Order: sequence, then structure tokens, then C-alpha cells
Amino acid sequence: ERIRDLTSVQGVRENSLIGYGLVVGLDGTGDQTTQTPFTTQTLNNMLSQLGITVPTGTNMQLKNVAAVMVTASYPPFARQGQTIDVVVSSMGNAKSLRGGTLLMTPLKGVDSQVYALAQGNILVGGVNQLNGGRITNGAIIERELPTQFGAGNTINLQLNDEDFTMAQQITDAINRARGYGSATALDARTVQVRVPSGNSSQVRFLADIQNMEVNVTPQDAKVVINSRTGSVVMNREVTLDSCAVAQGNLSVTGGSLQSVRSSANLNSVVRALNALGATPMDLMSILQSMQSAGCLRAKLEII
Amino acid sequence: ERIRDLTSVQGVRENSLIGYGLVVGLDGTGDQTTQTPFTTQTLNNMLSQLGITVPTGTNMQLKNVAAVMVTASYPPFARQGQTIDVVVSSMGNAKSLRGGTLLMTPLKGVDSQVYALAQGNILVGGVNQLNGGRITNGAIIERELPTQFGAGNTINLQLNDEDFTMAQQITDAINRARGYGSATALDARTVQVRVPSGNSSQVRFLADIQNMEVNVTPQDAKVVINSRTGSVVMNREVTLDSCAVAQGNLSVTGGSLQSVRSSANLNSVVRALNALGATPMDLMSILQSMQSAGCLRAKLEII
Amino acid sequence: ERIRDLTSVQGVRENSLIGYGLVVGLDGTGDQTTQTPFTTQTLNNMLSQLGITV
Amino acid sequence: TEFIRFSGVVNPRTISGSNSVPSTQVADARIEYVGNGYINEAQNMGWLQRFFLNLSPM
Amino acid sequence: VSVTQQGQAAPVQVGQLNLTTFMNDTGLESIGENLYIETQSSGAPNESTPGL
Repeated sequence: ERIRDLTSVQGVRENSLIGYGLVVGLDGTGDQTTQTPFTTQTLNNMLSQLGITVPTGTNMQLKNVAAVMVTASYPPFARQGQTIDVVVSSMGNAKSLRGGTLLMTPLKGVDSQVYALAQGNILVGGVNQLNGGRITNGAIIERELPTQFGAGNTINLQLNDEDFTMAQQITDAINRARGYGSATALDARTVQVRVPSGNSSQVRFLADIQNMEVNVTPQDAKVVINSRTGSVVMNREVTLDSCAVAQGNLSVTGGSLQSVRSSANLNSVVRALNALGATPMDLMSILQSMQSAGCLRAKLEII
Repeated sequence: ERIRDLTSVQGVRENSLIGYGLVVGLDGTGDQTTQTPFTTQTLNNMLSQLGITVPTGTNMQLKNVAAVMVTASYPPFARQGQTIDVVVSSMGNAKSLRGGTLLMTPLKGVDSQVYALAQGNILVGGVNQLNGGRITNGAIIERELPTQFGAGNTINLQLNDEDFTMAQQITDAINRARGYGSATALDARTVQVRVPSGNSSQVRFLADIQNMEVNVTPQDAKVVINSRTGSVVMNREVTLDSCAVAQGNLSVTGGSLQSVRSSANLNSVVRALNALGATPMDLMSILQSMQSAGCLRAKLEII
Repeated sequence: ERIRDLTSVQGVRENSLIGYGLVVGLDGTGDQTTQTPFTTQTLNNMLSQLGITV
Repeated sequence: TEFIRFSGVVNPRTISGSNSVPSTQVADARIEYVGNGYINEAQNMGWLQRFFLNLSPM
Repeated sequence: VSVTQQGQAAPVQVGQLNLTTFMNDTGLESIGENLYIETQSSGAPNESTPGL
């Protein structure tokens, strides 16, 4: 059950759907409608569609209606009649969408075609975000996408992370499990697999391939630094080289220059860095300086 | 009783109905009708339909009437005379709908045709939402939709979640229960089933298929993060890789860098992450950083 | 496992992508839109694309 | 009788919320405003005067 | 209580301000914050429209 966790099947992908709607039933926490003319304009549009023509010159000050944007994911092999979850986000000067209801909303694709219709009740946590909510099974699929699955005798497994070693390992595992020339590698990210012609046979082949177990070879050493959240993460391949480190208000537990020993595994690296007595914000600067000097034998990525 | 919980039958789907109405009988908690002209306009329309013509130039300031939007679900194989539940949501500057009554409301479809008529008494909880309510059996079905069920010898079971393994498992279960070529797989989401021609025979076939038991194969590892509600959910397939984690105000229970051991099952992952002593909001950043680094062997989805 | 940590393969490189967007669902902590005309301009563009002409 | 005829090509996104578009946003705008009756014939040059206007030396 | 509005030559009525009349005004209990309450010596608060 590792191949399904390391790769994705070519043609089996997700799309993004967007749409505009109105959320009603709020407890006076909707749009002000004086700074958001589109709310009243679209409410008048809906009323006109339903058979009510409000005169153009009239002041409408609503409190229970909010103009919202609805986002959804079009799943692979989606069929009409199926339901998907949607996210509803306020667009202007609304206060809360706690007990609102989303009216009929057409969800358009990138090609500006309706692929789903959204309508349901919003669930809002209520420190919690008030202007955003989620509706489970809130949209029904209305259009279906053609696909080439089942045509041809080749399917590509696309690795989540590029690696020649992992691509070769997956290819060798498939060849060890299902014949000599069952899988070949095209690059560091794509493995081409030969499958029998048809739909059911390819589904069977993919079902056998997906749950296969592949031992993950060691990746590249990498230290991920998030300055916006104040976090540091080091994987198991990080090593250290011996060198001296000095930083403000940090001293030997003594002098301001502290030795850092040569470290081979991650436990040694953690011990050496904890001997410094550094706050993670200080550890960020220490790690960047050590990468500049050359002690840190890892790829420092700031995210 | 698992196939009915994993799939849906093609053509057996639900539609969405919308309509406009007026809710009367409120205790002075209705529309102000000065900022909502459509309430008074539609009340005048109703009175004119009933035989009362209020002169055009007249000031009407009501307090017990609220303009509302009514939403409903059209069930599969709906027949005229059947009753469905409706949701009633205020539209503008109304305060409460606690003891209101919904007048005759036609529920239109996407094609702007009346499929149901709604009228009844609203139930409002009364921290509780006041501008939204529900009426059980509040709408009577008036129109029926044609369908192709019972025609042809093919019916498609559509999986809620796409999976080649689950599609193959359902196909194999149906073939093991009801003959050799009873079911075939078309893609990761659809299983085609051969049924005898007719209506009663297909109902019998679907009744036997629906309650069948299928052992669910393990899905993809997935960590769901909800920042708006502040929640994290990890399924049973999540594993961990050994690496060091540092974050603000978190330290060894000591140094700011804490080791996280390699974890195979979910209990080990939970133990390793609880050893960090992290608040769930801190756990969100920790998990994102670990996914960036590569320790987290799961798909991180933010909902 | 050191050569992969000391070198990079020719042609196996990363590129940089940039784009403009709108972020909605904020709790009154968004743009003022009086000092940022492009926010309202692009919101109007999106609404016009979706079928609403303000 | 007066006739006002219009023809052209309209971009859908130029149409306003009240289903209106100004005539300056229409690509191949053909606008015609004509009439008949003796009022319209009173605004036509005589044939001799037109002949002179086209063929006179000055 | 009449309220005048725009585009409406006729003032609208909003309500009646009723006064309470007691039979021993000396007897009300002074709560403090400019409020009096009925006691046993000044029972039966009689509501009435002003003027009668």
C-alpha cells in the first residue's frame, strides 16, 4: 500500500470549480449592501428570475444576505448525480455566516462551463473563522469529462517527488511482481507501465499495482525553516561538521564560542544543536550561518 | 449492507428546488419593509390575487411579515402527492421567524418549473439561529421527472471515492455472488452491472446488490487540517519518519530540538506527536513543515 | 548517499512561477480597497467573467 | 413613416445589468434613420438641380 | 405619537403614551434610579390615556 502513496496515475486528476452565490438566513450578520452593490444587484436578479420585479429606483438595505464565493473540487471520473463538498467564503464586509444557507450556485470550470450546482446549509465552527464555511455533499455534479483511460497499452505513474532511485525501485518492484517488461522508467518522475487493452483489465492491473509495497530509499538531506511560523524540521539524512558557533547572549554552559562536534546521524545532530542552548529563532540564524560556512551538510530550504 | 454505503445507483439522484415566499405570524420580529420593498410588493401581489387592491400610493409598515427564501430537495423517483422537508431562510433585516407560518410557495427547479408547493409552520430552535428554520413535510410534490430506469440491461454503480482497488473489490464481490459476468469495472469510480430487462427484475437485482458486504481495502494516508475550526484528523494509514522538530516555546521535557522517531502505525504516530507537547494550532505548522521536509508520509489536505 | 547531496544533474532543475489572485473569507482583515484600487478592479473583472456586471 | 434600423456585433461582457449596451460598444454598427411620405420627398433635390450640382463647371 | 415622512402629506400614527395613575401618590417606594414602584399603600396602578 505504498505505490498508491508515492505516485499518481496519469489522467486520474482533480479539477477546480468556482462560482458565485448568495447566503441567506443570517442573524443580522450579512452584507451591509451599501458598500457591496453586487449583493443587492444579484438579489434583484434572482427575484426577477423568480417573477418579482423590484423597481430600479429603490433603497434596499438588507441584513440577512451575504454575497459569497463557492469553491469546489471536481473529482476524477466524476459522474452526474454525485455530490461533492464545497467551501463558501464571504466577499465583502460581512460579519458572519454562522447559520446561513447557500442558494442555487452554478460551479464553473476554467472553460466557464457549469460542472456542478451547489446548494445547502453551511457549517461554521464558531478564535474560529466566521466568514468561511464548508458544506459536505453541497454540490451535485452536472457535467462529465471525457477521458482516454482504457485506450492504449501504456499508463504513466507520476512520482510525487522526483528521484531516480525511487523511480528505479518502483520499476524494479513492478517487474519483480508482474513480469519482465511490465514497467519502464522514462525520467526521475515518470514510470511507464504496459497494460492490456481494455477498461476492466487496466482497472485490475492498477488495483494490483496500487497496493504494492516499495521500500523507500534514503532521500536528500534537507532542513526546512519556516520563519513565518517559527519552526525548523530536519530529516534523518542531516549530518554536521565540526565547527565553532557564536551568537548573541549564547555562551558555553563561559566563552561565547561553542564547539559543535562532527555528527553522523540525526540523534548526534540534535544533541550537538541542543548543547548550544539556542531558541528556534536563534537556531534559524545559526543554521543559515553554518550552511554558509559549510558545517551543515544538508539543503536549507526556507518555506 | 456496505455496497449501499459505498456507491450510488446511476439515475437515482436528488435535485435542488428553490422558491420565494412570505412568513406571517411573527411577534413584531419581521421585516421593516422600509428597507425591503419586495416584502410589501409581494404582499400587495398576494392581496390582489385574493381580491384586495391596495392603492399604489400608500405607506405600509408591517411588523409580522418576513420575505423568505425556501429551499428543498427533490428526491429520486418522486411522485405527486408526496411530502418533503423544506428550509426557510430570511432574506433582509428580519429579526426572528420563531412562530411564523409559510404561505403558499412554489418551488422551482433549475429549469424554472414548479415541482412542489410549500406551506406549513416553521420550527426554530430558540446561541440558536433565529432567521432560519425547517418544516418537515412542508412541501407537496406536484411534478414528476421521467427516467430511464428499467430500460436497457446495464446499470452503473458510482463509487463515492475513486479507488481502483475498491472498484475491483466491488466487481469481484458481485461476480462471486451473482455469476461470472455480472459486473465489470469501467474506471476507478464506476462499476457496470448487467441486469435483466424490465422494472421488477432490476429492482430485485439492486435489492440483492445493495445490502452486499464488501471488505474495505486500505485507502491513501491523509491528514486533514481545518484551520478555520482548529482541528486535525489523521487516518490509520499515516506513518512518520525520524527527524528533528523545533518550534517556539516548545522544548524537550531541555533543548528546543526534539527528536521524532520512525513510526509505522497510527498509535506510534500519535505517541510521537504527543511527546512534542504541541497545541493543535502548533501541530498544524509542525505537520506542514514535516510534510515539506518529508517526515510525514501522508497527503496533507487543508479543508 | 553522498553524491546526490553534493551534485545536481544537468537538465534536472526547478523553475519559478508567479501569479495574481484574490483571497476571500477574511474576518474583516482584508484590503481597505480605497487605497488599493486593483482589488476592486479585479473583483469586478471576476464578477463580469461570472456574469455579473456592476 | 419613419424607420430606425440598427445592426452590429455585441460583446456579451459589455452589456449592463439592465440588459443595455451603448451604441459605441458595437463593432460593426450600422445605424439608419430614414422616412417616406411627402415630407421625405420635400428633402430630395430636383433632378435638374442634382444634375447641375454634379456637372456644372462651378 | 405621530411621525412625518417624505412623500406622505399625512403624518402616520406610531402609538399611545399611557400614564399610570395611583390613588396615593405619596406611597410609592423610591427604588433609587428615578423610579418608583407600587407598594401596599398605593396599589392598583391604573393605566389611562392622557387627558381622561
